[PDB]
Amino acid sequence: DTLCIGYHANNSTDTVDTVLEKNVTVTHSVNLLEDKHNGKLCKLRGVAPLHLGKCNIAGWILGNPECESASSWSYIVETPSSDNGTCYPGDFIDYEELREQLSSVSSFERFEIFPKTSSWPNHDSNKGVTAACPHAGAKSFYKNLIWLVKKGNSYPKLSKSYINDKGKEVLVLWGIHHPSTSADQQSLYQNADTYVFVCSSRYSKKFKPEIAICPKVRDQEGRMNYYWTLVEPGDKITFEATGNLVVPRYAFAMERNAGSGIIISDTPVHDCNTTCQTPKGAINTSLPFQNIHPITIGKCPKYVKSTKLRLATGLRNIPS
Amino acid sequence: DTLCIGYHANNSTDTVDTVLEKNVTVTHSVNLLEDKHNGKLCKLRGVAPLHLGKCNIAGWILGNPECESLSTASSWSYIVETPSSDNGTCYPGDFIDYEELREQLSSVSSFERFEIFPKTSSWPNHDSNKGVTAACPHAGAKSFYKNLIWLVKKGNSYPKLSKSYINDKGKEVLVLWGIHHPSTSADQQSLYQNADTYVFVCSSRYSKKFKPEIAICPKVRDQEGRMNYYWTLVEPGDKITFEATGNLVVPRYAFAMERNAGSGIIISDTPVHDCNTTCQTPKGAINTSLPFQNIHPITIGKCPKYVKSTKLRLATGLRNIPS
Amino acid sequence: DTLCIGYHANNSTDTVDTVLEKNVTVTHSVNLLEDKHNGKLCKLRGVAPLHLGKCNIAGWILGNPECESLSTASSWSYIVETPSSDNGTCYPGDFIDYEELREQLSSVSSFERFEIFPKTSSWPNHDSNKGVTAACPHAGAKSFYKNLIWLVKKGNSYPKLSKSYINDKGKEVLVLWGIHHPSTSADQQSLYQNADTYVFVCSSRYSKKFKPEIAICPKVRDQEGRMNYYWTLVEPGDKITFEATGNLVVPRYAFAMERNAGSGIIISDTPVHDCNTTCQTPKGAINTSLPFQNIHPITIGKCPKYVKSTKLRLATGLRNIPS
Amino acid sequence: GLFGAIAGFIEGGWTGMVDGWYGYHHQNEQGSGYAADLKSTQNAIDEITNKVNSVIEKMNTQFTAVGKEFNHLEKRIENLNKKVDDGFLDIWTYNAELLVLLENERTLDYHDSNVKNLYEKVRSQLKNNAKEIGNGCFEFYHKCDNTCMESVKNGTYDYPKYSEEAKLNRE
Amino acid sequence: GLFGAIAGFIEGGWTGMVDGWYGYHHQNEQGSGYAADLKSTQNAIDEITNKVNSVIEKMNTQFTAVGKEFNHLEKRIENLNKKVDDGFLDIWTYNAELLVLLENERTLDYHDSNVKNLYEKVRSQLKNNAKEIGNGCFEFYHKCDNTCMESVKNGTYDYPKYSEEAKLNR
Amino acid sequence: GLFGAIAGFIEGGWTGMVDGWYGYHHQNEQGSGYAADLKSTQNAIDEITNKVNSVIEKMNTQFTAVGKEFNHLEKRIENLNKKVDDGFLDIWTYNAELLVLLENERTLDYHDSNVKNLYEKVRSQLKNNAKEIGNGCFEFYHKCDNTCMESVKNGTYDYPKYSEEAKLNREEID
Ligand SMILES: CC(=O)N[C@H]1[C@H](O[C@@H]2[C@@H](O)[C@H](O)O[C@H](CO)[C@@H]2O)O[C@H](CO)[C@@H](O[C@@H]2O[C@H](CO[C@]3(C(=O)O)C[C@H](O)[C@@H](NC(C)=O)[C@H]([C@H](O)[C@H](O)CO)O3)[C@H](O)[C@H](O)[C@H]2O)[C@@H]1O
Ligand SMILES: CC(=O)N[C@H]1[C@H](O[C@@H]2[C@@H](O)[C@H](O)O[C@H](CO)[C@@H]2O)O[C@H](CO)[C@@H](O[C@@H]2O[C@H](CO[C@]3(C(=O)O)C[C@H](O)[C@@H](NC(C)=O)[C@H]([C@H](O)[C@H](O)CO)O3)[C@H](O)[C@H](O)[C@H]2O)[C@@H]1O
Ligand SMILES: *[C@@H]1O[C@H](CO)[C@@H](O)[C@H](O)[C@H]1NC(C)=O
Ligand SMILES: *[C@@H]1O[C@H](CO)[C@@H](O)[C@H](O)[C@H]1NC(C)=O
Ligand SMILES: *[C@@H]1O[C@H](CO)[C@@H](O)[C@H](O)[C@H]1NC(C)=O
Ligand SMILES: *[C@@H]1O[C@H](CO)[C@@H](O)[C@H](O)[C@H]1NC(C)=O
Ligand SMILES: *[C@@H]1O[C@H](CO)[C@@H](O)[C@H](O)[C@H]1NC(C)=O
Repeated sequence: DTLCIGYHANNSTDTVDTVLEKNVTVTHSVNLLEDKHNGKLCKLRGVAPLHLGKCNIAGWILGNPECESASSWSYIVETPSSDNGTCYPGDFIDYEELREQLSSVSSFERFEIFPKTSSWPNHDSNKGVTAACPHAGAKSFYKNLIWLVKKGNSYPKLSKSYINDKGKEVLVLWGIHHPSTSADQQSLYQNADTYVFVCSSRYSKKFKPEIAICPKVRDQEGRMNYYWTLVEPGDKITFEATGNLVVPRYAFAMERNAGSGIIISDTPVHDCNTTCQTPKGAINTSLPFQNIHPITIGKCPKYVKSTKLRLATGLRNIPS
Repeated sequence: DTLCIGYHANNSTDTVDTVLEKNVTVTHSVNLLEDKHNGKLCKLRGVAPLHLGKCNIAGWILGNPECESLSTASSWSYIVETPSSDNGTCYPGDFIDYEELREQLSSVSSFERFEIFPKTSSWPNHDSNKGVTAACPHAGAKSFYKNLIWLVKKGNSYPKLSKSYINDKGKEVLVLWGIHHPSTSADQQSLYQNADTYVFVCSSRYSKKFKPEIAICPKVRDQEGRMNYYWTLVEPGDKITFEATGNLVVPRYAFAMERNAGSGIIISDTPVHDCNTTCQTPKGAINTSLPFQNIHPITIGKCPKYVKSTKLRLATGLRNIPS
Repeated sequence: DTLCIGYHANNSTDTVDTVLEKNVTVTHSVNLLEDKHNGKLCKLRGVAPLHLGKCNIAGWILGNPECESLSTASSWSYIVETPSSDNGTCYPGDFIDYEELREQLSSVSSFERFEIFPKTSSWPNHDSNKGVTAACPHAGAKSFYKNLIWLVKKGNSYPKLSKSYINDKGKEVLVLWGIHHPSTSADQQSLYQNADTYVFVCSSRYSKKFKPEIAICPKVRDQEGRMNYYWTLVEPGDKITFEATGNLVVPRYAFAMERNAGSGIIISDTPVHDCNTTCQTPKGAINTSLPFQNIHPITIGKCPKYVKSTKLRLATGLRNIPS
Repeated sequence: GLFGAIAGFIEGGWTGMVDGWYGYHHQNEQGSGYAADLKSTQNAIDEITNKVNSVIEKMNTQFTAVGKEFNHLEKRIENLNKKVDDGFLDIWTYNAELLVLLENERTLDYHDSNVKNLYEKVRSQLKNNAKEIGNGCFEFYHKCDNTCMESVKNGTYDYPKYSEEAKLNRE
Repeated sequence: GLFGAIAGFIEGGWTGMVDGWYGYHHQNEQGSGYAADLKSTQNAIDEITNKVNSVIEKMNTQFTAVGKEFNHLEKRIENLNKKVDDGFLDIWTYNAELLVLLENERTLDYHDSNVKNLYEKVRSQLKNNAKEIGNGCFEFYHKCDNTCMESVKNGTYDYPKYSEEAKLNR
Repeated sequence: GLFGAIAGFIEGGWTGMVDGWYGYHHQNEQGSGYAADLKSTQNAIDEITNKVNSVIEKMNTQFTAVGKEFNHLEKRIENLNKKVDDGFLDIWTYNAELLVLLENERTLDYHDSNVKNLYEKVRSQLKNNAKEIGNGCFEFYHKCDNTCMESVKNGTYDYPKYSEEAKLNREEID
């Protein structure tokens, strides 16, 4: 009569590594490394990204004619070929900071801050168009700004204020135009020596035209610089100018959302939820580690450049 | 006759988690998680913090009347502002590179306030009394910062002023100044006469030209005008020169100082106290006997590592089987 | 009659620490801590560093007379300055975005100095010879940066200057210029004739208008005036335009280059040698076999992780007990 | 292995014991077969499960948007940002790999220990009544039907009841 | 668990033994009692203290002011800073949690091992002058008085001294 | 030690045994000598080397220029940078030290385990035919010659073929 003590064996072929030995065959094991993604750009928090298509944030926010663009989004997606941005050449001041701050919002509403109907009685608001910003083959301009110009050989000093009665922050953007020549200066704004001044309770800046013949960009030798600021609720912002001012027409009442970001990718958007987004696709896993992509948005596994993290659960498999 | 081998058991109700099973009762254990503080803001490495009370750094470093400006402390380990430290720039305007100044003043050794341009003798050709405003009230009356002087036209002529200082101290000298921007051309003239003015400031390393920017801005503290604040650090051997035909708010007091590696600024209602620590938290001070800490992520000093854990107790004894 | 089971012992005096007991003598062991270097600055990835000698990056790139502009390599893996590398901007002034430039030149795969605006033909209506100073002395005479030309009026006049360069190089071209600020209106007229001047620079990406800021600033290398330095990278196919009525220190030589990601600047007296390394330290290179090192935290390349350990000895044999 | 049983003096596993992780094989008059030790097996599943859950559930990370955008004049902070991502990369890659290598060795040792403990428990019940015929097998010096076999698998084996008979079979 | 002794073939602990981690219960001609084993208990205390100190003392902490202030136009570096703190937070929380879980397991194994080794040690001295009666108990074949119990404990048991007598009772 | 052999019931090591980590010392009519168990010694070598290599080769590092330069008005990001470098320092230093402490304990435990396993393997073979006289030594109840001795070392000891002789010597001393 005999009694034998022994352990389980099976048809398992799974291998794991130990500090002492590599490629040990065990009866049972579990993977700790997430290496699968769904190839999609999904909703975070149950909220869709803002997808700008062939436009970049500059084109969308200024209202470039090729961009007609929700009241909420969890992050922003641009394509590698999102070229339609600032169609009139010039510097977009603090552009990356603006993009970061528009990356996620809980509330976003465009509104005519300075109604083109009655805002500018002493200036021409119908000539500010350009081949640099075409629409339907004809000269046009940004939808959210107005390129004011003299009427009847006179450009009176302008002074305009807006009081923020939106229960939240207001994003106001404006431009400063710099002619290539003094003839163009006079032709556009009459006055030769001009300024623009913009001030709220926080913000304050004075602008001067910088006239010169610069290299042609989109066939323009002149330039247009773009500026923005966030006006707090209850606060007033004032514009003063004797020329060269591209005035706000549409601004944005908004509620900013913390720490999201921007994805630049051809990956298609889709109606699914994820807790962790990659530019290659979404990741839905309970696993602690991940080797899909270092650049992620959400509550994600940690990125590692491992290709195998297999945890043994069972014992060494010895069928014999 | 028997002899039994065994292990200890006690009344201990302490529990620990092991990778194999949770909530195991053991005979003895110790906590690796610092989860207690003293609710005080303490001297860091023997050196007290600078508590600004109802003032912020701007108000303190400038002469804001509501601020004390002290005085016997030539050194501090960090700075404390209260969540209700509103008194700063009483005349609305921009304080350029303000956060940088705050970081750079967070910890200094030696800190000497001194009248870089004596009020009585410095400005014989300009009026150094009219420069007050309801924006910076003092005891109800119109006043101004203590560390700056707002010069205006004396009689009806603002002569080009030129004033220079050589750092005779054996340390960096922090110099602050302002540029006033009237709301109207009418005010420019009444103030400085000249209408078209400039201000120029330069050392060996620094050089900036200012020009007044006149416009009616929204009223802040009842002021439509503005006043921008600027600063710089003059090296030990260096000289700094000021030149203006108007609109300059001249330094009256500057600051000799030696800056340390760099601490930080705590904004908290926690009281400051006569205690000593090696790790300071906005909630209070903690000991540095344990490697981890869950009091607060934002610390100053040589601190345990902040973790999210609620307990981290390590077994020293064995499984408690009193049965 | 007996058989015994036992374990090896030897003359080893090596100790290791275990979590349970310190200084356990063991029969065999290895060190995981790299604690030695070769006292050399070496080639990184088969490419030598750029050693600037007594010059810093400012002096080298502007072409300060005491710096070598004729034989710099066509590529390098990092840059080395010595702690005393003094020769930089001999004419005083601000060098705008200097740290960024340093960073961006840290490692280059291709680098060609060429004459963007040849001196003999570019400036027929201006004086390209009198632009010298005792601030930048050379072979016993007033001189100036080799890569710039300080244009002055020819005869009694300084006509409007307007000139452009089209980058037909296969790559980015680094262009540097200066803006001169005289200390007096008289120096302004003596130099440029015109009292009220401007400089304008613009490419497709870059645009800036400059205005002389005239004032007597503290003397530096005998200069009360100032000269500010600027730069931009002109992308291939783009144009950069220069326009001025005075005060423009014009580009003469520029640098076609291809930048390599990252890398850095080592500031050390440690000599350069014909050695190849994968990890450089300011005090010498190290081997990347082991996972940890205590030589220096500031390294370049693929390096062991820096630690404050003095020893990480790993037991391999067993406890050594010879008796 | 650490405890010398698995892949040790017990040289192979049993596919015949699909019943569980550890157990016995007996043979006597009333038959023979593979029976898993339910107690020890179950305890191990419970403990190895907690192990796996620990490694996983303990991660619990902060919500983060990793990517950042810097312009052509922000190369320094851009490389500082890369330094942060790369440092985290090196930390997690090294620690994840070592975690698996070390814990895999410990898991194997664990199973080995469980087997050893089982075998030693039997060996200590019988002492003289059986002999150790190697490969983790015990041969009784006396008849041991089911009621006796189940007894040993209960830790309630009656040494005295068989001590006399067992004495004889040692020629 | 891992060494089979604690909660194993010695099913429970002794509340009665109040002066050490591992010890003895004796019961002879002149009374019974619990008595800690000093050599093994003190060694364990020394080794567990070394362990606790190691986990604590190896923690180097650079002087650091964690907090930063960025203005409304520095959101990117503000967020970068956040990623740093949060990054450090996930690394230290995960590693602290696993360290404690893992080492606690080891500490318990450690005690179990100590109890095992102690039982084995006494079993070695006794040889067959006593019987193994289970639950970590030895039954002496000879008359083992106090001075005998003392000598078994302190490892200086005199085998041949009682070898004859014990052999008698069988 | 965890397994109670090294520095335990086997009190000391053998300077005499110079060709291996673990082994045997025999003594009989034909004399005495030290012999290292070559198979278990070699297994331990391979496994320890793999341990050493894993701790080293799992460290793969990114190309990085650690140094950064900030001007006098960039103190905040300079301090952010320093916090990053200091953070990596504190994480790597702590993990390095603890790695070495814990793995050193495991390596010593490992050797101990091997020794104990070698002891049980022999004890298992000898069964009745020998006596355990402590200090890791077995005193045979029969006459064990070089050939006999050898069969124990390589695991081919024939218990039955000595039991009869053993039983008599066994009982006289028992
Ligand atoms: C202000 C203006 O119309 N400038 C054009 C200039 O007109 C001269 C005029 O200023 C002067 O008083 O009299 C002389 C007569 O000798 C000229 O008539 O003439 C230049 C040469 O043709 C033009 O340059 C061309 O501009 C082109 C772009 O035209 C548009 C544009 O599409 O952007 C047409 C728009 O209607 C106009 N917008 C507004 C609001 O007036 C703009 C605008 O002038 C500029 O964008 C402002 O900088 O120009 C191409 O750029 C072409 O390559 C270029 O030669 C001046 O446009
Ligand atoms: C060329 C020269 O020597 N200029 C000096 C100037 O003389 C003027 C003269 O050139 C002109 O024709 O007529 C006017 C009056 O109508 C003057 O007589 O006078 C200034 C006042 O004494 C001098 O200022 C001194 O400059 C010194 C530095 O000398 C250098 C220098 O090495 O930096 C000499 C260089 O030749 C000169 N370079 C050029 C291109 O002109 C520079 C340059 O003027 C300055 O760097 C511009 O900022 O100056 C000392 O700095 C001394 O302290 C100062 O008074 C002119 O040197
Ligand atoms: C995502 O979750 C939200 C609620 O949080 C829900 O409205 C939506 O249906 C979910 N999306 C999908 C595709 O399941
Ligand atoms: C001081 O602070 C109080 C409360 O914020 C404020 O109302 C008052 O105007 C301040 N005084 C000055 C001079 O700043
Ligand atoms: C130990 O033995 C080796 C081998 O002969 C010998 O070379 C060496 O001198 C000894 N070790 C030391 C450090 O003395
Ligand atoms: C120097 O060695 C490194 C790797 O260690 C390699 O990248 C480099 O190519 C070597 N030098 C050359 C020019 O081969
Ligand atoms: C070079 O540096 C030395 C100081 O080391 C200085 O005296 C000399 O003037 C410098 N030359 C130039 C042209 O910068």
